[PDB]
Amino acid sequence: NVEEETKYIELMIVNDHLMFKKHRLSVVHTNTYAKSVVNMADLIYKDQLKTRIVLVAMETWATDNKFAISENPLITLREFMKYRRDFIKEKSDAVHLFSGSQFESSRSGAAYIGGICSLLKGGGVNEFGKTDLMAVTLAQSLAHNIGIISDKRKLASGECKCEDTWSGCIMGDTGYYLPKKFTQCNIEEYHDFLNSGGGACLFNKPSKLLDPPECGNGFIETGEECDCGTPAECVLEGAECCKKCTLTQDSQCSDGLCCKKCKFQPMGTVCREAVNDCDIRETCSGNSSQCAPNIHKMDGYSCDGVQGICFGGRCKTRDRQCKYIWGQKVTASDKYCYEKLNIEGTEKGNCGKDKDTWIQCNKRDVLCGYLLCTNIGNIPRLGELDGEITSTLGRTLNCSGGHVKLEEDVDLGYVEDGTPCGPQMMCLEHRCLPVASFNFSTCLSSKEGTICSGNGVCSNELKCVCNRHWIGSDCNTYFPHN
Amino acid sequence: DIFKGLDSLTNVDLRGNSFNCDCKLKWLVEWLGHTNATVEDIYCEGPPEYKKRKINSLSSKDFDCIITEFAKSQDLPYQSLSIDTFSYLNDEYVVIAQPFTGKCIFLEWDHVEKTFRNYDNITGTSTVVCKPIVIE
Repeated sequence: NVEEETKYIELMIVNDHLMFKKHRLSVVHTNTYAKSVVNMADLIYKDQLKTRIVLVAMETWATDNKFAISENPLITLREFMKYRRDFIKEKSDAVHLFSGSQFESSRSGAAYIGGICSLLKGGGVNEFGKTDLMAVTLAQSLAHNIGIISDKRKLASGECKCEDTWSGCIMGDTGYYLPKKFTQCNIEEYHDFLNSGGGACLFNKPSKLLDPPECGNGFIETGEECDCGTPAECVLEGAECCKKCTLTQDSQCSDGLCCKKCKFQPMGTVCREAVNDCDIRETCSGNSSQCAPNIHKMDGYSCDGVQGICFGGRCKTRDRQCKYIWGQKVTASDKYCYEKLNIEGTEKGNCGKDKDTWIQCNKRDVLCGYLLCTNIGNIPRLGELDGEITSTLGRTLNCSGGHVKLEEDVDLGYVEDGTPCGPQMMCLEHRCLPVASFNFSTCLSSKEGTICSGNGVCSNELKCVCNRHWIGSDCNTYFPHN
Repeated sequence: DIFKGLDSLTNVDLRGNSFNCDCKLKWLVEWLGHTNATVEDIYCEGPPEYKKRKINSLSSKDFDCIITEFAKSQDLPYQSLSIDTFSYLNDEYVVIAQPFTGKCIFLEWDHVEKTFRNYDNITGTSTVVCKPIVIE
């Protein structure tokens, strides 16, 4: 399935001048050092995650640091990410900073949780360290970016623990003696993230790498007509397709799901079933060995008739917010709490985060104020509590809320932006606002007030993907075919 | 240049060996002047003019091998008492006389095999010298 498919995370490394000076000002040494670290992290990820981290590019500042460098991991991470947004433009799934400034914190590297495949969130910062040390830090940070984090609630409950009890696991504080195995909850979080639609940009094979043309490296690069890998593992997959980076008499493929038994599969086959309603099934082009590019519902499309919205391919509901923030057993409360707590109250219902004078929420809409769920546990899966978890009690409901934080300034305790409040009514700056606030673009439509001429759904690339037997770009002409 | 074909070098060791610093090692000098790895000090455990002497300060062209050595390029089989050259038709012909055979052999610069082949065998008996002159 989609999980079993080989993910390809396009990573680019940004390097500051501190470790450049520490490496005797040598460009080539830093380049090969980054290549070795990338290879080591890929070897880590290949055992379980089945994900190859392709070092698409790397930048090292031989001159000096462009922006302010501080020992605070959060401030330095923000500066690196804003520098990436301002200057870095090349397509890359993850943008990771090797921080020469060794952070004065207790955590090795600072990476956003579930932030991969994002312009302002796709990557993290890894501090200076030993080759293995920063390789482990990069592995932890990339696990963070793909939503793989140590589960605090399961740690307290003992639901899942590190099977490498010798020296702990990678997700925890980086001990000197590195382990070799990830926990099963790491992989479970990976399936949950991929099924949610996150990390959809990791399914592309780059054609250009920092590595010279190497036969059997697992990627069809420049100068290689086909690549089935080393013949040791080529027997299982693509045995007759490609041999020694060369075709076997009459052939059309090397690997890939869209090409079964080294031959082209029939047209219309689904090489990737949609994970949810936010995902769009991918069909092979009929002449491309690799599966179709990942396409999801455009940002603003609802998971259901009214409730829920797909952002970046990930569904968002109040119930989904409670599940991500608090836990699976925790579900969003009814409108009763929303209209009985957000209207007036301290620490119970608040629109904006103001400890002194809490922001009042109007009765027109109360679905963007304090996030209220049902049966909130002792501790959330991720984040921290700003004080104590708020608890509030003809129908009786167990009403609860909190102020779950994160490594970013954004507060997960409130309702995340874009959560629906009604018809085209979704959160923006802790308030229900229409689509005009977000200024969502209109896809290729021919009628009035429709999407892709009514029948058809626009993908994430703002391009229409018409339905069956609709070859027109704007879903206007019918072309029967067999 | 034996270290050619290598990249991303950090350090090398060259201890416990009595290298004789000579033309074969000249490039090492150049190499030691070009590479910027973390290789420690290296000594010429070699010629008496360089007793355990560092190659970093030591130069290569000081004992460079000059290319001037009279190589045996051809071996004709016949006796030769007097040799001469003369530019006839802008060709530097050579007259290797022969004292015993009694024949005045001619030679010319063959442009195709880069050799010297027969050109003319002037007759006579027990010659000594064949001086060729070019008058107008």
